[PDB]
Amino acid sequence: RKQVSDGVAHIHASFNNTIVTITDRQGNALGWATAGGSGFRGSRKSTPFAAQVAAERCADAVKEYGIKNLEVMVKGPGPGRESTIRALNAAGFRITNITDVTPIPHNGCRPPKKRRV
Amino acid sequence: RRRVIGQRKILPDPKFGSELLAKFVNILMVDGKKSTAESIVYSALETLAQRSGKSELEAFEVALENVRPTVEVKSRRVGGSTYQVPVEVRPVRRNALAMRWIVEAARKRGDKSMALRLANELSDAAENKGTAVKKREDVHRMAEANKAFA
Amino acid sequence: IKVRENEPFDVALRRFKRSCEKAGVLAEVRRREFYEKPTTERKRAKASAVK
RNA sequence: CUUGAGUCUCGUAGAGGGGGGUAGAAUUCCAGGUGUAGCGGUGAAAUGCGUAGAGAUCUGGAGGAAUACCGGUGGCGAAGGCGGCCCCCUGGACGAAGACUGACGCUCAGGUGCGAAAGCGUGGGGAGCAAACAGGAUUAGAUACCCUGGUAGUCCACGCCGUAAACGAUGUCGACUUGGAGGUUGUGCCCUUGAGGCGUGGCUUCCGGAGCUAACGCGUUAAGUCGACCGCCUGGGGAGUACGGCCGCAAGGUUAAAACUCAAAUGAAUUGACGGGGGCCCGCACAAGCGGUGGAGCAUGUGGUUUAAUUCGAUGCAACGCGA
Ligand SMILES: [Mg+2]
Ligand SMILES: [Mg+2]
Ligand SMILES: [Mg+2]
Ligand SMILES: [Mg+2]
Ligand SMILES: [Mg+2]
Ligand SMILES: [Mg+2]
Ligand SMILES: [Mg+2]
Ligand SMILES: [Mg+2]
Ligand SMILES: [Mg+2]
Repeated sequence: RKQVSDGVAHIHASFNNTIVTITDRQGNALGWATAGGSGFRGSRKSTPFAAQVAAERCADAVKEYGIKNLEVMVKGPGPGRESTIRALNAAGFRITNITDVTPIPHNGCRPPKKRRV
Repeated sequence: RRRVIGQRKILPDPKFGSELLAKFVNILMVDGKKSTAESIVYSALETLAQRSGKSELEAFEVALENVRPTVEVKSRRVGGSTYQVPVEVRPVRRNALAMRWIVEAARKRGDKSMALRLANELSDAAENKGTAVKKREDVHRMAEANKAFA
Repeated sequence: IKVRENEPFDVALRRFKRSCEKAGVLAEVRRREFYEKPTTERKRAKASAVK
């Protein structure tokens, strides 16, 4: 019941899952979505056409205000960097600026050895 | 394997003369006793009169409408495991496939006799009933219902 | 990476920044590092680029 | 005496070294705001974290490690190795007009010094990562690979240890010997009118001729043709082990056998077989369907079991309604 009018939307695009939260201008949570919470779980998610149905779920929780326009914050790789923005363009929302906020360091921390099969 | 020719031109119904109904009787046929097939379906096909009362002709196609799918699965030996990538179904098999469900499920109906056990199914087809109509959604719940892979 | 356009439309322009960073220098990190594995495979893949 | 070697001058490029600063991205953590039932992870899962409010998101703060892009088939160094920007102290390499010294050189057992990483001692530091260790999973088992955590350690100082597939598996120095394309850096010259064009030095890639080579291949940066000095090898196993010496805080290092045992151990290349290697193919091989077998009663054969005998044979696809 605040009517933020316009607020950026963060798209935490990951591999094992993807989640988009339609925060406000300053950066306050107004409504978040989630593939894991979008019916199918396990790992069936991930896929782009699976995240789209997730972020689209926001237009059902963050619609209580009246977002007439909004930007997009895509972070991290994975099947949900495009899908999300698309579903949002159809949901009825607008757009003000697309950008990738993926954490790309300068050889700072030393990543995990991991995987070796 | 690599062979690429054409389809087997089937002989039309023993009366209405229609390939659509032709392969229909064949799919229904058994033990090469094609005769019985005709005398078993050609009857129930017209017995619709008692079930309606008019030029029972399009009823067949209309009944198949409620049994015409447009999406199926297809496991693929990829990504180490086995995919499922569902895909639609061309017309060539749409009409065909349906006919199977209409018959291959009209036999387990357990009614008076195959001759009639089949007739009723047609009425249940357009009116949604029996596994015949079931198989549709029970199949659609995969394709278009799991596009995550499609 | 900074998009912005007048006349609402979901054209793209997005894959334009997708040529300098993006999912590349990302997966580059993802798993472990490299150390000797790179200085080597980086100097062998170079051989490839000849013909 | 001057061409070897060296000095002087003036330039050039460089992640060469030692010290001290400093910047930006990211991670983690602490605090607070928004917001709400998931997050994280895998092939799946589970451990784990979440309603004591996570994850996400945003604001502020603390701290440590490493410096995307440039980055290259690149550069510097004796080797090991050396990447952000800035300053201070410092080494070597190269070019050019030249000027100077005058064989002052090459190599070098012993000797001295430098040495990746791991490790060791004292004291600091500690974000991420991660031997050990602990859970979860996989599996016949799984003291592993995978997942959730995580200590030493990785970082700093100072001292020690001296090893590596410390590799070009190719000692240093010098002179000769067809060529082609390229990289990087200096210099001379050319309507320098230009990106530019022609030479002449340094270092360096790839192809390759003669020749060399057991072959692979090396080929002016030689494994070609020669000269000077040094290190080293003499069948495989036993064994870089034992013993002794020396070194070390300790790991352990260095030097280095015998007994006995085998008739080989080995190098490259060839033919093929195979690969849970790659490319391209065909077969009812699969996929698409039609009907079966597997259950049932009976037939038939076989292995069993039995029998005085249950005659002999046939036994993965190629054995069993087979010799019959
Ligand atoms: Mg681990
Ligand atoms: Mg050098
Ligand atoms: Mg060390
Ligand atoms: Mg220590
Ligand atoms: Mg050559
Ligand atoms: Mg060999
Ligand atoms: Mg055939
Ligand atoms: Mg089959
Ligand atoms: Mg079957």
